[PDB]
Amino acid sequence: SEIMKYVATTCPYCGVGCTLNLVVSNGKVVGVEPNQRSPINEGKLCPKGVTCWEHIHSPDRLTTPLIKKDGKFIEASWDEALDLVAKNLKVIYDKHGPKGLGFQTSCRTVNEDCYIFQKFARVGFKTNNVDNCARICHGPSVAGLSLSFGSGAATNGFEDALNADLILIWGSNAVEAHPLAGRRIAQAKKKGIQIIAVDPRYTMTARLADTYVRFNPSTHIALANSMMYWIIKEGLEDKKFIQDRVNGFEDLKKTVENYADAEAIHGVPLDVVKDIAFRYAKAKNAVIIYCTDNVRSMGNLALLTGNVGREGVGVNPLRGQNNVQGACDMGAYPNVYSGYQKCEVAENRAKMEKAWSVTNLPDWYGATLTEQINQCGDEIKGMYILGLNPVVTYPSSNHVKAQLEKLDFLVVQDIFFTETCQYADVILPGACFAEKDGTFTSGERRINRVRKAVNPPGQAKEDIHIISELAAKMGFKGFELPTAKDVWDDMRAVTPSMFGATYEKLERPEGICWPCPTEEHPGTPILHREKFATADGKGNLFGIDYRPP
Amino acid sequence: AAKGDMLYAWAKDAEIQKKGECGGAVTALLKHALETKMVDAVVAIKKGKDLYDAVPTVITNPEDIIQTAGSLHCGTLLIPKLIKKYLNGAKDMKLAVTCKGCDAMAFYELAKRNQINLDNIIMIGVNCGGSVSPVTARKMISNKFGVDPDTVHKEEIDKGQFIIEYEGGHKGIKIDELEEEGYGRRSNCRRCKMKIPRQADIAAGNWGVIGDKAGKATFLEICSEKGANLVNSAQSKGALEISPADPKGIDIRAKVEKAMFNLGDEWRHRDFEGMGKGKDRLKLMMSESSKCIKCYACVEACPICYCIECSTKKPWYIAPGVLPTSFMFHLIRFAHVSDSCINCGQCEELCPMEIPNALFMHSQQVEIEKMFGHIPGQDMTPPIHAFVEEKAERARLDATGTDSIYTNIFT
Amino acid sequence: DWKPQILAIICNWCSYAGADLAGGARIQYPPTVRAIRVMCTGRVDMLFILKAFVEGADGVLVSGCHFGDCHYLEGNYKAAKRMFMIKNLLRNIGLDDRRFRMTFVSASEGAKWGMVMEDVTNTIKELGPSPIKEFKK
Ligand SMILES: Cc1cc2nc3c(=O)[nH]c(=O)nc-3n(C[C@H](O)[C@H](O)[C@H](O)COP(=O)(O)OP(=O)(O)OC[C@H]3O[C@@H](n4cnc5c(N)ncnc54)[C@H](O)[C@@H]3O)c2cc1C
Ligand code: SF4
Ligand code: SF4
Ligand code: SF4
Ligand code: SF4
Ligand code: SF4
Ligand code: FES
Repeated sequence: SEIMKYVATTCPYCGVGCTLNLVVSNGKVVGVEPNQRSPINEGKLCPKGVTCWEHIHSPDRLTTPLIKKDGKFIEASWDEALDLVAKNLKVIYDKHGPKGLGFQTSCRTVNEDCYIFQKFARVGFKTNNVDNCARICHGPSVAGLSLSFGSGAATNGFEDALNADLILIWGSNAVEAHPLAGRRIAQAKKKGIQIIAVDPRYTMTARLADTYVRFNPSTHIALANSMMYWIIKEGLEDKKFIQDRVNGFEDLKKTVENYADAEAIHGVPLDVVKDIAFRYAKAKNAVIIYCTDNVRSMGNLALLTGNVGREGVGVNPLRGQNNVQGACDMGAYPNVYSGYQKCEVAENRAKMEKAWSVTNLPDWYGATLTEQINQCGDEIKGMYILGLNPVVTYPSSNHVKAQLEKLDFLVVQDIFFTETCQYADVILPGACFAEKDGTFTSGERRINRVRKAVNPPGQAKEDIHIISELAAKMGFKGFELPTAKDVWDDMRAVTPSMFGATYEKLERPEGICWPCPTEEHPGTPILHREKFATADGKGNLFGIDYRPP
Repeated sequence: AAKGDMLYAWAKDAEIQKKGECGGAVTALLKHALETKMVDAVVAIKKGKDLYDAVPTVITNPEDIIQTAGSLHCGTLLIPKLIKKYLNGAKDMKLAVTCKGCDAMAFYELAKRNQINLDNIIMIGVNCGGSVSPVTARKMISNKFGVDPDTVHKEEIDKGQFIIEYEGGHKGIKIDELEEEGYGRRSNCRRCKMKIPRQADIAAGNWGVIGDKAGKATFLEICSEKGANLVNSAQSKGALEISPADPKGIDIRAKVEKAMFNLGDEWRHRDFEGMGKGKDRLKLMMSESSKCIKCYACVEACPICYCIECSTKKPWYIAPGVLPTSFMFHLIRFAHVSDSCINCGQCEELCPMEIPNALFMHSQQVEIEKMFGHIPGQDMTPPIHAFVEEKAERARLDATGTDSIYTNIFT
Repeated sequence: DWKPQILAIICNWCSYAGADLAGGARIQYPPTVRAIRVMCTGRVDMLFILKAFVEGADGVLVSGCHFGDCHYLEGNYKAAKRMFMIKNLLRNIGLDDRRFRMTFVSASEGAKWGMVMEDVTNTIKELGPSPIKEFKK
């Protein structure tokens, strides 16, 4: 057939979204090659990207559906397994309404599968009990940055920090995780850019920094409060910015004026505090790289120094999962439909109803991952898990196992036989990133294409196909979407932003950044261009008091 | 026609001759070899996307080489290591491969180390005056040329300037001016001196073609009997036209080659003294190499690194988990590669941490060369440590005029 | 506070014999060099020398048989070529190449072994502490 064919794809291992070539010989992925054309990484990959191809053709991959029949799983046909799932979901619905079910997907999955998953969870039985890894993962920082600015995403890109004078890494292992985001720090120091690292431990990304600052762990609020106190005290705040685009300054004033001497809390001497504070406030264009109160303090700093809406500046919280941003965008949260359209507002609730040809959408705040797992027997019973391994990921794994065994009809879709699989009643095999054909979304809001290299191992299918077949079994209208392009077009019709991100535009190696409202718009690589995304269009900066644990 | 002839060559097929960068002779020769069954496949470069994307391609259908026609100056890749990894080193199948000077040198390095079969491989070599990274070319065009890069149709380095053809007209800027401003050819391409691959089987270029054929003929130099046979077969079956080259063309070809040698020497100088001398060079090297995150891209991309397991992976040399890795990591590559480095730049350009691997390695290589007199990538000469000789060892000890190896070795 | 750390890698058949003969003849020299004793100097890999220098050897000495007197017919020609190349690498990484030398000591040259010991110690003392130990940090 084919000998050494190159297929361009996105790396599935973190939020940088590096591009790579998979080498496919006789329908087998046999290696990973650089793609020098990519703007994100210029053909450069970390160890994970270099060896992403190893797990694709493992013998352990699930090949056919499995059904727990009075013990060890026996081999089932697709029709059999799907009819079983449809029957059990139907009965649990008809007995316990929409509260009885529970959905959660992984951030490993492509945008089209996250969107169709949340569409399945809402168009059919109307439940907002949909969620994903981002809860239990490191950062609920999206909510905090949303409160500060309006969009919880990173304000600027990665190439953007090359334009600053004062990259300020803060508590980030940006070279251990996101190494090709830390490549920007390496390039910047080669260009001679002031770099200040502030992690509690001397990490390999703190080696690159001109100044390194220890502080006692769990004291970010105290340290940032001190820095803002000195900025206010010597008046290096940005008056036009604060008076024009920011609100809450008096509250910040009261809250911070109690942090003149905080050496007791954080270990940093007042001399070093003044040094970093004045370097940051004096830098004309300074970018913060972060990795709830902790992220709102960063928003406080950026708003206080007027470092937001411009090239070479901003706040860039690093995500960590390959498609966590994409899942949140597609609307795999309890409270947002898609593109962060809140379900609390009847306006877009009715817009969803009209677009999806369904009625009486829930509008109540769903149950997050831990909410579901804790109430996994009390009112929730019946659970579809799209790619999670909760027994290995959640803390108190034994409690997780107890709750899952308290559960009626778990369904698990995975590419491998995990530990959570033993507790499933049905196991639907899935496809990995080399067999899907969707899109990922980087941490810098960039939509990248994933391309099909090989076929799923045996009888395994990809998630859009599985969910469409299940919805056709259960009699649900609106899941007639045979391709990732059709799923994407349905999503685009639904969402106001991302309406310009057609696949003919995503076939560009550059990709598209998420606020792309029209088809001629080139994208929005820098957010909050001259107005924010809150009610008055003005960022709010809050006063946080440090709580000792 | 016989191993040393210098010819003008263009394709009989008008479409092949249009799509060739010059006369289409590389694409006519490759097509002929494929369809007359000298070779079982053809490894060439095609555009996968915009002309800034160069994708290697194994082609077995003779109908697909018209897609390979044209030269991509943003193709900074290296072919021979892909043939060893995913084509079993050409141990069972004949191939015909289009290659630049660095790609010919890499072929010879891997054949020295027994990793490919040059009896099976046919190397059609192209002249190379330099390659540009695709993304750097984009930034060049956006900033210095003041053009939207997606507008460009074709783009080439001709007469030492960067001609781009966009909608509206064409432009040109001296590559030396660009290279001073911080753009241009890759660093190793600036230092390169393998301009006409005379170690390949055929050397094709646009240098020395003068007069009525200045854009519709390829200057061919027949560098081996295998290439002579390929050319004679193509000319007889009528896929290729041959006229003897013009002596004035040969002369100015020699002059341009010599000038490119001098420019390469100048860049070698300014770069190697830019690295420093004494303990300053050790702080440059050590502080740069402290960035390495052990992605091993430099090892996997180097043509000379053919080892099943690198010694950089052995726990008695490098501690497995310590990430701010030792200088031993790069000392083990200086020791193993620097004697034969072909200055391909792959190690430098695939490094996520932007470490000047190629600059360090070539700075060591140039004077290992002027010490032992071994030029990498030219022929089947074994590596310096794979062939030690009694008389030569006596000679270097006597030349030091000393009873040991301590001093009077360098000037 | 500082004592030179010199490491020697001496072959078994001429340099170890020469050092043993010097000891037997009671030739005194300073106690600064510690030896490793491989069979031939052909065994000495480049990575041994580089590993020593990166661990912090202020000096490295490799001692073997005279040319034409290797126990294994030609194993010290290979070592000589390797050490010439090592001298070149250390000069181009900016470390002082006179921290390394290769001496040819026969089995009967105990006096010459003592003189080699003295001269290596003197040269390293002049050179001073190696820079790697502070460049690491
Ligand atoms: C990056 C680059 C720089 C060059 N610089 C010069 C120069 O300064 N002076 C000069 O006289 N000639 C240069 N050449 C060669 C020049 O294009 C030749 O005149 C041309 O190859 C003649 O062949 P043709 O037009 O007859 O056949 P063509 O139809 O052009 O055949 C060209 C062949 O080269 C292959 N190819 C294309 N891009 C690459 C690449 N990046 N790496 C390897 N193979 C590739 C194509 O697949 C095709 O088989 C350069 C070539 C490249 C690729
Ligand atoms: S930096 Fe992240 S996305 Fe890029 S190759 Fe490494 S793990 Fe994959
Ligand atoms: S290294 Fe030399 S031969 Fe290779 S592309 Fe650069 S200039 Fe051409
Ligand atoms: S490519 Fe660069 S980062 Fe990767 S191992 Fe080599 S030197 Fe280190
Ligand atoms: S060390 Fe780097 S420049 Fe030298 S041959 Fe290997 S890849 Fe090419
Ligand atoms: S560095 Fe040395 S051991 Fe490692 S792959 Fe290259 S040649 Fe082999
Ligand atoms: S036996 Fe001593 S050098 Fe070989």
